[PDB]
Amino acid sequence: AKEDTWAFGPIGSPFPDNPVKALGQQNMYVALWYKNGRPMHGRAWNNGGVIECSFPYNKSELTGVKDLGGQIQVLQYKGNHLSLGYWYNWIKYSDRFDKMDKGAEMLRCGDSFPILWSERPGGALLGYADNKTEIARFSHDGKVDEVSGSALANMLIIARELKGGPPYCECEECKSEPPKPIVRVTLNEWADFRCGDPWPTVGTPVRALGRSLDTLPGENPDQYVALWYQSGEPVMGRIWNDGGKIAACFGWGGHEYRQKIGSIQILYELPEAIRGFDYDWKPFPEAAQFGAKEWIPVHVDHHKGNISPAVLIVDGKEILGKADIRNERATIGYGGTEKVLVGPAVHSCMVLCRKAKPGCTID
Ligand SMILES: [Zn+2]
Repeated sequence: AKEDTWAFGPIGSPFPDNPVKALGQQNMYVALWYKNGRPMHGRAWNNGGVIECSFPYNKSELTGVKDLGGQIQVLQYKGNHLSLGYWYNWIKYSDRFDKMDKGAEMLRCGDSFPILWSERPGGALLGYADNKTEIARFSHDGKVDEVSGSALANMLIIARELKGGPPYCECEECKSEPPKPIVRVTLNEWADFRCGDPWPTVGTPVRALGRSLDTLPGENPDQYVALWYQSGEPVMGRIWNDGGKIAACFGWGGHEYRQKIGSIQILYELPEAIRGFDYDWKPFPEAAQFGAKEWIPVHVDHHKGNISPAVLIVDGKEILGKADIRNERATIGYGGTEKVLVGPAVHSCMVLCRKAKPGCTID
């Protein structure tokens, strides 16, 4: 087995290839920093296409290049278990002994290991636990939490699994193995890429309306769903394949963003056999009936409004951008600005929704 890769993470620049997310979290990645040779884990996130991060130290939250220096590291998982000898599995902290006895190795750097407080009211936080003191620390809001004892039991830590592949692996060895019962996937699959990277080969991006658009002047007819962040706010927008390279456009804060976009997340449609839901684009009034829990808009949640992918009709043309269904607003980046629709004007939007398969439950 290769050792873990902690990839180079210059603060204020885009993420490295294949960063490892905190399980289940939209914009939270496993991160590592050192002070005087001593490792500690923390968290990184995307803001405006680049790395921001937070670590607990000296009972303070350190976030700056001035607190931290110019670079941290972000856990990377590039390749698969055939070339690496391991895959990462998130387990309950209380299960670590059983897991180690079955042959798993716990991810660690010195005495520090990542720990995810998944069920924390108001949102998960990723922090670190100290092997010697068994205290977990989490940095946020300029403060540090410290938690120990039984409150750790259901928090999640990373195990390296040294045998086989992960549950949905499609490498030739896993493909040839005798099938095992799976839970179908109920989380939307989002892949990390930087704008200007080569077009994705590892999955199937989700195309506006499932077809070429009759779109606006200067836009590519084949537009696909992507997520970016501005000031901690989720922004859905569009990517297209520009000469083999990812190109993107987002609208937010009254502006259009078409360059220096950096790190984005691309939505993938999983293989039908492993997914617990199907996608389709639905008229806004149908999409708004999410309460029935039949077709539910794809959404990333934020306190200012939850944001969904949406094709708008502008000047009689179709164009991929974003909508807040509950607040009846929808926008695109276009023409050097953010074009905004509200109220009844959003009812013509087509919203990306998903519907749970029988036996499955989604939100
Ligand atoms: Zn495999």
